[PDB]
Amino acid sequence: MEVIELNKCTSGQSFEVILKPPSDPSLEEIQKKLEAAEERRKYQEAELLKHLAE
Amino acid sequence: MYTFVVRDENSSVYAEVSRLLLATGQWKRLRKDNPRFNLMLGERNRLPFGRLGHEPGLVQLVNYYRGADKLCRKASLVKLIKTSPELSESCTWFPESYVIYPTNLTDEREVFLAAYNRRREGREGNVWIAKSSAGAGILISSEASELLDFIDEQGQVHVIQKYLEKPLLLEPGHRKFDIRSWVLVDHLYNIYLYREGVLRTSSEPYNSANFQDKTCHLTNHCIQKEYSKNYGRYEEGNEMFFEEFNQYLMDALNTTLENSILLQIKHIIRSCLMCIEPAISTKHLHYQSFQLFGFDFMVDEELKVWLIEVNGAPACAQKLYAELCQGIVDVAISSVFPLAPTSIFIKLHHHH
Amino acid sequence: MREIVHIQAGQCGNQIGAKFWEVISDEHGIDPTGSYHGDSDLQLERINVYYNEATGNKYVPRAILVDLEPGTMDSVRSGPFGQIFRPDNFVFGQSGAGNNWAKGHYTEGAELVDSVLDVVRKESESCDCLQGFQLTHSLGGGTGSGMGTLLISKIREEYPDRIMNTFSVMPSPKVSDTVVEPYNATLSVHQLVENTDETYCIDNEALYDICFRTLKLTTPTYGDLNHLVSATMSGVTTCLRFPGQLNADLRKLAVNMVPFPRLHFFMPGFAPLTSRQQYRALTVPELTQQMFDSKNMMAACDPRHGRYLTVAAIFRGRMSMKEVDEQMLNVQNKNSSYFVEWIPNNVKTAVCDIPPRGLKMSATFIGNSTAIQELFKRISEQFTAMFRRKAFLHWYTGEGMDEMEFTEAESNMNDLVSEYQQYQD
Amino acid sequence: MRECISIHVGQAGVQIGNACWELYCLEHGIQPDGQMPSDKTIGGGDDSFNTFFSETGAGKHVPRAVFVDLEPTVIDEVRTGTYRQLFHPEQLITGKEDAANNYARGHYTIGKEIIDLVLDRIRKLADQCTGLQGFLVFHSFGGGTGSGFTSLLMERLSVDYGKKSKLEFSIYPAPQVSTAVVEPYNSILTTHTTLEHSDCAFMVDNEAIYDICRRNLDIERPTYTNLNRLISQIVSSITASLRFDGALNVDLTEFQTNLVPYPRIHFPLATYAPVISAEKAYHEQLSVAEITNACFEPANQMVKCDPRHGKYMACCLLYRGDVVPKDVNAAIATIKTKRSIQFVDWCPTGFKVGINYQPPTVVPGGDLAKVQRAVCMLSNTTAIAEAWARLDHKFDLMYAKRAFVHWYVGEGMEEGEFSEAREDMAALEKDYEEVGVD
Ligand SMILES: Nc1nc2c(ncn2[C@@H]2O[C@H](COP(=O)(O)OP(=O)(O)OP(=O)(O)O)[C@@H](O)[C@H]2O)c(=O)[nH]1
Ligand SMILES: Nc1ncnc2c1ncn2[C@@H]1O[C@H](COP(=O)(O)OP(=O)(O)CP(=O)(O)O)[C@@H](O)[C@H]1O
Ligand SMILES: Nc1nc2c(ncn2[C@@H]2O[C@H](COP(=O)(O)OP(=O)(O)O)[C@@H](O)[C@H]2O)c(=O)[nH]1
Ligand SMILES: NC(=O)c1ccnc(NC2CC=CC2)c1
Ligand SMILES: [Ca+2]
Ligand SMILES: [Ca+2]
Ligand SMILES: [Ca+2]
Ligand SMILES: [Mg+2]
Ligand SMILES: [Mg+2]
Ligand SMILES: [Mg+2]
Repeated sequence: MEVIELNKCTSGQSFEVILKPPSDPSLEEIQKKLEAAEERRKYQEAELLKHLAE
Repeated sequence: MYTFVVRDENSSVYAEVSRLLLATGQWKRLRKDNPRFNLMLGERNRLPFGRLGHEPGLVQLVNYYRGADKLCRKASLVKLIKTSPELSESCTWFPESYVIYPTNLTDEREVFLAAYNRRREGREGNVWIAKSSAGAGILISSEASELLDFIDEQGQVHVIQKYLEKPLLLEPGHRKFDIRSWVLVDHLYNIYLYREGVLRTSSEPYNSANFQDKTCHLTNHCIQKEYSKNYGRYEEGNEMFFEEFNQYLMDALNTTLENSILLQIKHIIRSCLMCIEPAISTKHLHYQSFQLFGFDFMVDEELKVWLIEVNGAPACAQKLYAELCQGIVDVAISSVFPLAPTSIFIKLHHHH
Repeated sequence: MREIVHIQAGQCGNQIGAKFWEVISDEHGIDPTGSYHGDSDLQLERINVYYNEATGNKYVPRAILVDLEPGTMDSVRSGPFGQIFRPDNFVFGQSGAGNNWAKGHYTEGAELVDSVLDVVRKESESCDCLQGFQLTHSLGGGTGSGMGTLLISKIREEYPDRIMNTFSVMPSPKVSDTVVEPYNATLSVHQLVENTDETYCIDNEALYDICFRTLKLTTPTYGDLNHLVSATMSGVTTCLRFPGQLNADLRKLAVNMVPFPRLHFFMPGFAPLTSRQQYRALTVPELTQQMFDSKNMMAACDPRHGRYLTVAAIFRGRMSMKEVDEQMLNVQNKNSSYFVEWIPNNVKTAVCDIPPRGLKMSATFIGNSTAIQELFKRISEQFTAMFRRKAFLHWYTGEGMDEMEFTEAESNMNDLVSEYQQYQD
Repeated sequence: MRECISIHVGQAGVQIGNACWELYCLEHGIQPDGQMPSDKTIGGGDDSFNTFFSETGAGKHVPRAVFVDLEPTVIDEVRTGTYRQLFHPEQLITGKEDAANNYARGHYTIGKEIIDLVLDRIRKLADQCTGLQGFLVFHSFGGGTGSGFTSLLMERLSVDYGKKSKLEFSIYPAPQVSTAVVEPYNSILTTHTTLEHSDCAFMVDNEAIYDICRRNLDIERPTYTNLNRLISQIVSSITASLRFDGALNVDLTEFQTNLVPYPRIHFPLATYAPVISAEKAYHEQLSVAEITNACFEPANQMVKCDPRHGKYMACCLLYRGDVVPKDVNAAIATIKTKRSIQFVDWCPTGFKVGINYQPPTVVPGGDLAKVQRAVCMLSNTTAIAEAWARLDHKFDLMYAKRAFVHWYVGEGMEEGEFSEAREDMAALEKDYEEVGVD
């Protein structure tokens, strides 16, 4: 049971107590994943229209 | 209309509970994967406790206390007793035990040899037993070399505890035995003891000069019916119930089962369960727990009761399946999901 | 501002859509001339969803009346609320469809489709943000079925990412105009499978049995049958038309209800259904128990013959929402054998404080149930019963169709039955 | 002094943000018009509350926040509500149609066309920060915007603000207050693409806030208003260190340093008490020991789980009110001897404690009662993995049948991103078991 790093100010205080000691995707890649999904939408919508065209 | 699911097809205990629940006409069974259930008869290993108590409006109840493995594992029980101040290392009703890990993997190897060498020096009975939860595999020997060399030949956690060289022997026969007490704990943590116990006896005379033949030293119901030759001679199925056993105690030793044995057992069950209450209690938990326990005891020639182990998924004697299973529904299941005596239990009151 | 575009086609499509605009118009406090006279602001909250706001605070329904003969639409115009519709939104021909899908979809209807779309486009361009379309129509006739699906096929082409929900009346031999209704029905079903997002299946037999058996009407009428559809259509739209903790548009509503693209056919239900013992106060249990009763459903399908994928329920009136949760959780936990266990929480509930005209409280049921396969099975049986002999095909081959197209519609729906079957087990 | 930018994404994020800034104002004595009488430095200053508010030459204290929603209904309330004068129209971003509870729709379809705008509005707040610390991102797991758009915003924030910390406040999906069914998908999708980009995430399970409102506040059926005024108390207590004078948790970095030893396990459990109904006659004020001892009941955890069957990696005690260190240590001792607190062998068994004397502020007319002392305990337990298990199981029940997958594929997402996310979760559940089970 030990109290360390006791800090005090006007609006309170804080301390630490010890009971026992121990024993990314770049900006380019993001645009690609985004545009890749847009490309899969454009193609899936195209297949619908081609179906309706037929 | 209450609903329950069955996740353990091998449980002979709750196979009858399910049969009774359905006989009530008010409990409907569901598929083992349907989450909309009131009561769960869960699996033994890796039961998904984390998924219980999250169905709006449904109050859920499971038949296993999360964390009870601390009490029903060989190496876990020993570590619990020694580390728990409530039980202390100086516990007088639990055999001096030690947890031993095979050398191919803390470990009390050296502490065991110290207490072993002290006994060998003091001419005291130095016969130990090696066992583990991964057994049906047990070795009894008075030499420390054999015991340790036997665990190294395995690969799981073992426990070496003192072998009771002076066990109480029945007559006629001169045979060993153990006691099985079924203790049911409901959601309120009431400790109910089954008024009816059983004694799995040995049909072979006890022989302390030959620990090689383990038919007269082990009292498991499966060993006697396979390797023993006097199975069923004295009693049916190597099982004597509390009525015949109480009559024998009064005739031979001039004492009763209540005063000579039952008091200690009721004390062990209480101390063991009160100890871990603040760790497994479901008092303020989003779900509720209950569990049946199968305590195994030993009785020496001085009428002192020792604790062997605790079984988390124990079986029952053929003759008591009906009475016990019915009580499980009365105080454990219907007590939460009421339906539209002379309790078969003995309540062990305590401070929560 | 999430606006909806309403389309009603053919005799059945318009008489149902007509009364529909009559029922919600009363709920939103709009009179037959388009003037508001309600007592609550909740009536105007989501008012722009089905009504355009004209000059002088006039509210003009955003509906397009379509038909190949002038008779029915003349009735609506002279009807009670006829003067409320936009005079331009009346698009009709004169030949009629002859209860023939081919005429409505290929020959006659084709000559009028572009003009109908010119009005649809005119309404959409004014929508600050279009939610999607809704079509009322029957499937056993010529116009609502033939041209109705033709319109949907062309609305998905021009509005490919917009929701298209329909109220479709399925034909039953018990309430039958012509013997070719199974032909017209089988053909329209494939279009809805392909292009619609939600199709409320309404079987006239169920509507009949409800008026005859339950409501105790000795001799029902299409008018009596349309009252049930009006009150139901009002219900499933209460979510969109009134505020609450819901806050969802058509696309969000469909997302949580259609787990598979082609299985978007629902079974609606309403409660209470009382015969004239009509002033009895109805409790929350009674409301819930009936709502799940098959006799309170309009697909003429036994739900206990299949399984529920998803279920939406909307409760109307000033009641105990605490008591609603308790009761809904009760039906699920008392019949969890008819819900699929691989979709968690597939039963949702919404409350609305505004009750229908003349009811303390009410419930509306929307079931995406595999039991609906029984519907398409009946239609497929009646179709094969005639197509195996080529009976009555000349009415269709004469309009330009071939036997091959029929054989395909036959196999197209048999697949729809096999799909509903692999999910009931 | 260093600034902190708050971002609010989706319906849940925007309303919870509303409940928070309402609370922050009542605490810092800031009125609805933005004026602060106690602030004597006009137009500037590097005070503690300036980490969340900037100041204008006219004396208005403006939050450092950005609300983002793909549909204008929820943010419009903010534009016309009590605290409309605080924000300016730039800080409020609205689309026209939402993401229909669809992760793919909020991440790819709609997100791609508004991301560069949101960044520009955030860059405008960043340019005011002399020393920006990081961002606090409020959102929901189930919402199409809260899930789909947040994961994208995070990926880009990690590009434009590399060295800045990012804290999450995530709403775990709970059926009792939800009408959607595809929330498991969104949750498991957004946690997969956000994991590497969030330094510390506080998960609040609506199910927990729900039962805390029904049980402690006697609300039979609670509204979002009730749920948010409570969640704003927890958040207020978790951020108070950044807004008030102190020495514990003074900048966002000290959160990871104090709570996250391993990066992937950055989900601390939060516990709060007391929670007393204002409609109550009059309650017996709980002492330090009593309120601290409550921090170990599952009843007042932001996520329902069982810590006794996990292992702690860190532990913070934030106190607000009449609390002194002497009484804190006394409570702590008495609890170790009665509770099951198993720390990981590679972490010290201890507690970091902060005390702010100002007691919890309550919203006039709200549901909560004014107390003299209260505490909030942040603890990193392997027991919170129960949450992921629950969620991951539902995900498996639906995905095994590919239910609703077309709605996501239809927005441009690939079916492989499901299994990829799911296998990521399985790795996260595995790291939790490797750290707490024997
Ligand atoms: N605690 C709390 N939870 C909320 C709140 N609003 C929504 N939620 C939860 O958020 C989940 C749904 O996400 P939303 O925030 O509503 O969706 P969204 O972010 O607006 O995204 P969209 O799908 O495009 O509308 C549900 O499970 C709700 O329980 C709120 O104000 N407080
Ligand atoms: N210390 C000891 N002294 C005397 N006998 C002992 C003993 N430890 C075990 N035994 C014997 O071993 C038997 C119990 O073995 P143990 O319980 O360890 O294995 P097990 O768990 O597979 C049997 P069960 O689970 O059915 O009780 C008892 O019949 C007892 O006679
Ligand atoms: N419920 C209901 N069904 C109708 C109504 N009118 C026609 N039907 C059904 O629709 C089918 C006839 O289709 P119809 O509406 O005449 O198609 P149309 O050619 O577009 O006018 C038959 O099966 C009828 O049972 C109506 O007013 N109400
Ligand atoms: N077209 C639909 O699927 C639909 C329409 C209106 N309400 C619905 N369900 C309610 C259940 C709780 C909130 C919404 C569903
Ligand atoms: Ca012509
Ligand atoms: Ca200042
Ligand atoms: Ca980073
Ligand atoms: Mg055993
Ligand atoms: Mg007709
Ligand atoms: Mg939204």
